[PDB]
Order: sequence, then C-alpha cells, then structure tokens
Amino acid sequence: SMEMDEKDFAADSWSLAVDSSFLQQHKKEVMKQQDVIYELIQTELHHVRTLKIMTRLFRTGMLEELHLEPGVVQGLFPCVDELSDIHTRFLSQLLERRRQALCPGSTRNFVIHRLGDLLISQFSGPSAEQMCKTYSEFCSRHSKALKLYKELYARDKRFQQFIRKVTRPAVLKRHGVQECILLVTQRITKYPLLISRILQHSHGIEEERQDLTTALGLVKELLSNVDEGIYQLEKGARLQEIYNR
Amino acid sequence: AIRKKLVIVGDGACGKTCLLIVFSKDQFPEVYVPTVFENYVADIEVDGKQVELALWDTAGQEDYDRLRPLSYPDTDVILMCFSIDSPDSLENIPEKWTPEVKHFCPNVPIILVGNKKDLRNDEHTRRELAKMKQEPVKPEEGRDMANRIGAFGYMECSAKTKDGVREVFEMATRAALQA
Ligand SMILES: CNC(=O)c1cn(C)c2ccccc12
Ligand SMILES: CNC(=O)c1cn(C)c2ccccc12
Ligand SMILES: CNC(=O)c1cn(C)c2ccccc12
Ligand SMILES: CNC(=O)c1cn(C)c2ccccc12
Repeated sequence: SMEMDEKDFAADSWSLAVDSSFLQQHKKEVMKQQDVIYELIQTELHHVRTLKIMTRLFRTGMLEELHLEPGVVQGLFPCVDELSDIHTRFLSQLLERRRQALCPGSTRNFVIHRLGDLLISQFSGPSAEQMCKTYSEFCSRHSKALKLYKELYARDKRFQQFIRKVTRPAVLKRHGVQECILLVTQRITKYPLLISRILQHSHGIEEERQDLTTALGLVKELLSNVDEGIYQLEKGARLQEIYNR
Repeated sequence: AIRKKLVIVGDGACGKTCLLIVFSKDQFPEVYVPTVFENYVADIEVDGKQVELALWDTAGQEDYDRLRPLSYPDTDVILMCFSIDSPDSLENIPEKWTPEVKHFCPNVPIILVGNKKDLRNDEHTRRELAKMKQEPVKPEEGRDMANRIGAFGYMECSAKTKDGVREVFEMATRAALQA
C-alpha cells in the first residue's frame, strides 16, 4: 500500500481516525455506522495489498529469478491480474467517496452517507459478472495451486531458498503463498457480514437503508453463483474421474 | 519455531470471530469490536516448545458448501465452537460440523469449546431461553458432547472477560504438536 492510504487507515476505528473535536459533533448512531464503513475500506485496502504481494513480490520475483517450467507460475497464482484489477478499481471508488467527503482544511475528518449506491454498482451488471467469472475460476484452481506450491517447495532447492528470502521480513509474517491464496478466497464471504452491520446503523435515511438492502441481496446472489460454479481441478485427474462426478 | 495451522468452526452465533480477535490482541476491544477477522500468526510457547500458530475463521462461509472446505487444507488443529447461551448451537455439532471436519481433516484433533461461559449465570439469558423451553448449556452436557464426537478434549472460555482464552490456544498448540 501507499503511505497516504496506510496513514489514513492506521487507526483501529473511524472514531480514533478523526479529530476528537470532529467526533464530538456526531451522534452515536452515525459513529457506529462510520466505524463499520471504515472497517470495510480498511480491510479492502489490506486485500488489495495481499494481491500486490502475490503479483509483485511472488509471481514477478519467480519469473525474474527462477527457472520454472512454463505454466508453473500461472498454476501457483491463477487469475491474480484479473483479481488485482477488480479490487484496485473497487478500492479506488471507495477512497474517492471518502476523499470527496473530507472537510475543507482536513485530510482525516469525513462522513460517508451514500455507500449503498457504490455497493449496488460494484455487485451488479458487468462488474458482478466479472467478479463471478474470476472467483469461480480462482476458487476452482485453489487446491491445485496449493499442491503445486507444496511440491516445488519440497523438491526444488532454489524455489525453497527464494520463498525463505522474500518471506523473511516481519511484515510478510501473515502473507506466505498459501496464506495469500486463502485470504483471497475468504475475502468474498466477508462482504455480507460487513454490509449487514453497516445496514443495521443506516436506518436514518430511508433511501440509504433501501440501497444497502439491495446491495446485500446482490452480494448474496454473487456468492451463491460462485459457490455453485466451483469444482476443484486436479492435476492428472482422468476424464473418467470427472464425468463420474 | 515450527508453523502449525488452526481453523475455528461452528455456527454463526457461536462467538468464533470474537474469540480469535480477543486472543490475537490479548484484549477485548474497548472502542470498536471488529466485524471480521482476516488471519494472524501467533507466537506461542507451550511446554517449552515454540510454535508459530496461524489462525483462521470460517465466519461468512456457513451457507457456501463449496467455498467453506477451501479453509481446511493442511489444518493441524480444529477448534469446534458452540455458545453456552445457545443449546441450538450445541445440537448442530454432532451431525453437521463433526462429519464435515472428519471428512476434510481426517485424524486432525478437535477441541470442543464452549464460548460465552460468562452467560451461564446471566439473568437476562436465562429468561430469554426459558421462553423457548431452554436453559444455558451445563458443563456436563458440553463434556458428554465432546466425548461422543471423539474430541481430543473439552474446554470453556469467555471472550468478554478473557478467562480461559489463553488456555484454549495453548492446548490447541499442544494438540497440533502431537503425532
Ligand atoms: C452472465 N453470467 C453471470 O454469471 C452473471 C451476470 N450477472 C449480472 C451476475 C451477477 C451475479 C453473479 C453472476 C452474474
Ligand atoms: C450492536 N453490536 C453489533 O451488532 C455487532 C458487534 N459486532 C462485533 C458485530 C459483528 C457482526 C454483526 C453485528 C455486530
Ligand atoms: C460440504 N461437505 C462435503 O462436501 C462432503 C462431501 N462428502 C463426501 C462428505 C462426507 C461427510 C461430510 C461432508 C462431506
Ligand atoms: C450418540 N453416540 C454416543 O456415543 C454418545 C451419546 N451420548 C449422550 C454420549 C455421551 C458420552 C459419550 C458418548 C455418547
């Protein structure tokens, strides 16, 4: 992540990110809603950072330093460029909504009142179709990526040394290859929990309550479609094993 | 420091997310309790052995039967949670969660954990449950369920007061280290 966004989301909550004199101006219900919206954006920033570790540190590092057989790097990191484009675009929209909401003279005091419309846009139309297509492909290739990683780590000296080198820094403690893959697979199922809690504190404006109710329904339809479109791929599985599913 | 993986399972109301949050911060959040848990790698020393224990939550995956099992590969220990204020969460352990964990995590130790033990003697909880002809889970009901499902052991904790939380994760680490 870039320093400006890391500092804007360094605090454990929106109530600790804004100036205390600005916090004092809002009612408790507004503070509760803003704290959950801040968690959705903060966790989206971290999810985009996970995808940048996968594309820049791991994938690009393996292409530039190791002599792997063709198709091996794509097998370890399926769909990572498409996932990076989807979420960097979504994060850009969330951060622009926050930036427009800033008070003049401040880089930290804001209230986002209209998130629902942004979530409906993300989770409908062509962007929802692309999220469904990409996650159905990624999640169906998840077992295969983990197995290929385990094989290379145990049999290839140079691969093991590369992984130990780039994952040595303390800032990579939670972000080994297999950990990144599961953080990405689990991201999509965090959205309903976050949206439902924002909705619980968004009754003050009826149009906002209706828009977040619509967004929650669209996210659950996307998740149901991805879940029904998954079938784990296995290297070396024969056609007979497949058509006898 | 050897690396081990822990996964927590249980119904949406079992308190699994709060349990991981409180353990990972050694604190019940004073200002904001997070809605979700990403992951964490805890440095734990148990009985003289140093382990890096990776922690994962299954919250949000309960309705998605093809996404949920992607959390299980290479798990070394399972915490299977229920809430003591919810006999309904305990009823879903033996024939829903247990056969799933035994299928995807064969031979992995399961610790059955009764969460929210601070509510066993809470007047409001006892009043609400009595309307559905129910009462908080008794410790013998928890132990008998753990015995029935082939659990490695039975433990209780309260994420609210932190009591029992450290003990659950130190025991999970010991279970993960066993042959
Ligand atoms: C055309 N094929 C598709 O899969 C989808 C199209 N829309 C709009 C979706 C929304 C949620 C989930 C899937 C789709
Ligand atoms: C009044 N407080 C609440 O409603 C919540 C508190 N946490 C941590 C939640 C997580 C998911 C959904 C709702 C909540
Ligand atoms: C989500 N659960 C599955 O996909 C399962 C597939 N088999 C064969 C099972 C056996 C016992 C328990 C669960 C499963
Ligand atoms: C249903 N199958 C069983 O084996 C058990 C049932 N109850 C109540 C038990 C208590 C302790 C140990 C085993 C069981």
